[PDB]
Amino acid sequence: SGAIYVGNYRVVNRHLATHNDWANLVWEDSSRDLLVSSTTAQGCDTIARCDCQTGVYYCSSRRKHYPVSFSKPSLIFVEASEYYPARYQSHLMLAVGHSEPGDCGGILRCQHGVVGIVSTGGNGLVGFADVRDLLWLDEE
Ligand SMILES: CSc1ccccc1CC(=O)N1CCC[C@@H]1c1cnc[nH]1
Ligand SMILES: [Zn+2]
Repeated sequence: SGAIYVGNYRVVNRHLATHNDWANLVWEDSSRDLLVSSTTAQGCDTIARCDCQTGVYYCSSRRKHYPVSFSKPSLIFVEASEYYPARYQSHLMLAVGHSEPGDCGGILRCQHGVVGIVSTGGNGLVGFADVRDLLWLDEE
């Protein structure tokens, strides 16, 4: 579990969104596994606006933050789960790192701020849904 709190927005994995998220929806995209809802309080996270390929992510199944090198956001074939069958996930970046079921949400950050959140993985991989192209998170 986990979310990004920027301005009056809450960014979560679409598959973990609650009823309150759907009842206060701003934007959602199933191909990216992202959903954004509105919040009453202002958040403290800052979004990175950059093309970094090195950063640090939080792994809840190890209670640890790990430094990683990650790929540029791309369209990659991901296999099935209980929440999704097998499909092209867009705007996804991959790194070598431990992940297991439950870690979806954890933040990936670079020197500029938040880059994205944990979405997929396995086999010593961990994927992350990028949010650096969502410029509107910085305003209104
Ligand atoms: C870090 S998640 C993970 C890590 C190691 C192994 C398996 C997972 C589960 C997983 O990938 N899930 C469950 C919802 C999203 C994603 C998914 C993508 N497309 C279908 N399933
Ligand atoms: Zn950066």
